[PDB]
Amino acid sequence: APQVVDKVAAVVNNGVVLESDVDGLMQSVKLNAAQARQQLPDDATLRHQIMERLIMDQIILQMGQKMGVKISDEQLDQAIANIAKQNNMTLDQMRSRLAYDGLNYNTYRNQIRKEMIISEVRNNEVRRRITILPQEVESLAQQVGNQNDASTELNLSHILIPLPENPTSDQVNEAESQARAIVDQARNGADFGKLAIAHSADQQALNGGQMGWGRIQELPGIFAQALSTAKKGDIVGPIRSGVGFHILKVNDLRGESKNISDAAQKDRAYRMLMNRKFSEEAASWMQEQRASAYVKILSN
Amino acid sequence: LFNSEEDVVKMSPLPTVENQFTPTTAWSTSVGSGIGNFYSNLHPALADNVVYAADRAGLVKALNADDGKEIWSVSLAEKDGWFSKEPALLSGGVTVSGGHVYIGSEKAQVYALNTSDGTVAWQTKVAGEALSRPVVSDGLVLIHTSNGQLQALNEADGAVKWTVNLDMPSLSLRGESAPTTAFGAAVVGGDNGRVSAVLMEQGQMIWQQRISQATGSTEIDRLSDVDTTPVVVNGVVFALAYNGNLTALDLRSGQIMWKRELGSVNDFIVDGNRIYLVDQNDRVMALTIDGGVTLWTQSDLLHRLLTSPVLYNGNLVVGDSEGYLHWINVEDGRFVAQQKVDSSGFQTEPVAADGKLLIQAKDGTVYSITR
Amino acid sequence: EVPDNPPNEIYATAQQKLQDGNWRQAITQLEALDNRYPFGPYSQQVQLDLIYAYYKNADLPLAQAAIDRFIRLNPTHPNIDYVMYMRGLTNMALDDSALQGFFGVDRSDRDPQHARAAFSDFSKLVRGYPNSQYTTDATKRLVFLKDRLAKYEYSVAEYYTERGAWVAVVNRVEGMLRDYPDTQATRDALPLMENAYRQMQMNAQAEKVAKIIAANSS
Amino acid sequence: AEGFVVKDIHFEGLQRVAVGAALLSMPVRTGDTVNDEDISNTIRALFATGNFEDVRVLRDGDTLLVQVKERPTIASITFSGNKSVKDDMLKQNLEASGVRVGESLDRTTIADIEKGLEDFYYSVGKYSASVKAVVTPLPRNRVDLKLVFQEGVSAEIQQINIVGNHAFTTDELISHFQLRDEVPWWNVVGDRKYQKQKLAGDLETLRSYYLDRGYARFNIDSTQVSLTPDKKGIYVT
Repeated sequence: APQVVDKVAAVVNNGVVLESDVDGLMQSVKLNAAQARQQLPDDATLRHQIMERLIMDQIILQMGQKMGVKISDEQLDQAIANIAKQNNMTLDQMRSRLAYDGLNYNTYRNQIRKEMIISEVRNNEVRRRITILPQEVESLAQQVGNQNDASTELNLSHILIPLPENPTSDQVNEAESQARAIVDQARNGADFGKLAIAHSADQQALNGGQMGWGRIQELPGIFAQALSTAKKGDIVGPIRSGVGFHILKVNDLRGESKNISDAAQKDRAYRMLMNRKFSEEAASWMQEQRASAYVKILSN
Repeated sequence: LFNSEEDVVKMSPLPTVENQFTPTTAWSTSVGSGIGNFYSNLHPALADNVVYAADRAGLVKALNADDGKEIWSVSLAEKDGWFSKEPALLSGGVTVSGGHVYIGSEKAQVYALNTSDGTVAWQTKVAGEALSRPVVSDGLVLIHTSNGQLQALNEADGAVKWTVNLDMPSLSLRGESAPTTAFGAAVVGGDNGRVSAVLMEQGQMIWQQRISQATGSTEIDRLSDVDTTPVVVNGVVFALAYNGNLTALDLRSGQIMWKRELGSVNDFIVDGNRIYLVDQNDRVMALTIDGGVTLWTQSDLLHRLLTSPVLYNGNLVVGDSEGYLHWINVEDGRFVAQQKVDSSGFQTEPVAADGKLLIQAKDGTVYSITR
Repeated sequence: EVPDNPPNEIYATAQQKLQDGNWRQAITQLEALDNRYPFGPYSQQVQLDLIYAYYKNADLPLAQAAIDRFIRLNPTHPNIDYVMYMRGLTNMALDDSALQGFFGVDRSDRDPQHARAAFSDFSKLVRGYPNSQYTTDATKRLVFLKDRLAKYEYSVAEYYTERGAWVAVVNRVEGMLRDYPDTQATRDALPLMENAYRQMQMNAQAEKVAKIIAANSS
Repeated sequence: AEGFVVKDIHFEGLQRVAVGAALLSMPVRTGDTVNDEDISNTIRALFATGNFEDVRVLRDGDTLLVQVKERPTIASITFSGNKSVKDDMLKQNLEASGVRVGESLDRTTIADIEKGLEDFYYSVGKYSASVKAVVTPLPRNRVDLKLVFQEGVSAEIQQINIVGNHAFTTDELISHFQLRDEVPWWNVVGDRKYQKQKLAGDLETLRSYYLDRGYARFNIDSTQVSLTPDKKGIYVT
């Protein structure tokens, strides 16, 4: 007869996690996986992971409340808009939200608010534990500064179609045909990473054939000659060689007018180093706070 | 009242083993009163077929390695007896580089004696009691003082070149970390739980990573002293903290490569593709250089207060607080032999070099343990 | 030492002992019934009986603690006036001595702290619950306590009159007039104030006090 | 609507808290229009009152059934295993943290009290000591708190070193100290036990000793308290 409506799934310090919130995040991750179910095919492990997610969220929220961080509705305004691709946000966003979960308009904003609170506290503490030495940002940028001899640096990927030491004419023809087909498919908009994974015999095949940033003059002579007139996004044909056919792709390029004789580079090194240290400190803080708190799972 | 009724938590019994070989002591010479009941790093040293040893009182002896015959002996106590002929309180492990013998003292003194005769080549005053083994490299002597100062002294002149200040927690473990040299960079542990790399030219920090976990609030659970010597090989730095993690870091970047949940304050050996480590609970282990995967574990000596291991003749030799030396097969971890050497026990590191194995007992008796 | 019989049997035994007048065993039974079943049908009745037994057993500090606990836990209990009256009785009992009472010693010169506390408690009871059945006895005890406190001030003023500390005497009698104007002790003390004024040669104040005395000769 | 019309609200499990207080703690007063979020807010508020260990809300269609499990009340406090710290000092330490007979058991404070006691044992120098609490459920929603003490062997001061004293000698300076580096064989009334407060008083005594001789510039640059890895060899510098 009686129907269970809601219950406490876990107790976290003075707060609680409700089965309703657990179901809400269940639906959230199910929708996320609907796009690609390979992201989260697990069910029980996913449920426990979400349990831990809500536990950490409650810990962080209680800590932030203790400190006194607060957010106004004015900060909420706009902090959602200009994000949905071309959406007419703050009027059309609300109307579309009615069709998915917007039974009550406030729900969405109350969630957004909460999330911002947690972010602001996390960022505050995690960055407070970070320490950066200039010597470190200098060493990280020194490699690129030395490698910036070229006025333009190219991000490149490569694919190899192999040949034996003593190939036959038929083998050469087959390799050339395969390379030309791959080049045509790439120029037709096919994903270069998938093609490299499927066909490339190079060690970077499983990595999508990505070679990364490089100075053109430091590349193999054939690569330097072929790429002398290449630009971002270009697909270049096969290159014959005693060991097979080589295919090259240009992903991105960078450069500046400053005379490198490094020059306005340590800022980017600072960004990357800060990102890495933030990740490490966040992991260490997310587990320093889980150990130190009181948690009891009553999910039973 | 209760201090006598109070009982310790654990102590393993003596493992029962059969000796596959007969270990014997080639010779044994008394160097004085020894360190005694004071936790110190003072251990012998070997160089050019000579053995150098000392004790807390101040005695320093150079002995013939082949038979232990004394070559010369001096005392570093007060020359003029300014006050009761105060002991030198030698604590820094005896180091031998070039023609100099470097010894640290708990009176914030560092002595450099002459190999040929034992006269004091020079003496320097440091920022605090030198509890670490002096490390000689690039014409500099590195000293890690008790108050978290890493100082570099000129090998010849003896004057302090540069000083790096390291944080010191409220409560720490006795002893300090001896730095390691690699391509002009000194990697040293810290009592706060961080491994830091500095330059030798002027002492400019490079990077500083945290190795500990410190999953606790009270002081004891926050003890994370990196009192071991980091080992550098093929561009990766292996470090290990108390209650912390056995980590591998990038030499240039200081970035964690892999992590493990073992802790200790004794040194560990890194050879080939394996890491022979002694846990803080006196449990020998063997791991992989690639990762924390364990190959074997010997848990028969828990709470025996073992010393740091030494790889002698392909076998891992470890001392014990009761005065026993245990051999272990690296391949399997099985006890291969056991011997009762001394009665006062062992607390300091054994030494293995040039086919010779040396160990100094708590009473100061240096022992040459041959097969 | 108390068996673990069901709650009803324990309560019946405690009631029987209370009726018989054996305070110690009733107290033990009630303590067992209260610390075994902290929040039950017996809680309020057991607490009230414990207060009563502690009072009758001369365990006054325990009675005060129990009264405070009951007042704080049940601020609006219908029988709360009884608890206030019992607190007044306990404080008044702390202001008594049997050995001195036997010899007919007037204890108004001793520490008035407990008398002051009892006066405060009884005044609280009388003002809060004018229609309670303990209001008349509370008023009589308030009158007695006011007289006793005035007699204490009179004793201090008399001693300082003996010592020759005239300013202290004047201040003490002025305090008596401000605090206990209608007691007999103030009437007795008035001539002391006049004498203190006379000794310091302030004849105007002495004349004023003499006029006050004359207007209230009786 | 949604949650249907609430005709009546019934509470279950209430032992100490009056139904009036629980009703006052809920945000909904038979509003007749209750949604799921309102029920969630009601649960959150009820738990925020701090009187319940578990809360559950069920719907009969017309009736809102609030099932709550009140946090157990303390029945008795038991100390076992302690050989040095007396039960009296422990019991007063309990009341400071709210753990007292007749009161409720605040589970979230358990860790706190435990750590506090361990800290005390560390102040005296009894490192490796543990103080673990066991809560056993007694009927009628009660609990018994037993504090299992497992004290180790007290650490003993191995050394007291002063670095930088060129005018006086370490022996003379530490002779006036409360902490003892060593005890003569004839003296059997003192020991080498450690205490933080004694160390602070000792630093003050050293400062006074140096200031009474006219130095007027004596400064304690730092103080390091170390500990042997076996945790029975505390060191002072």
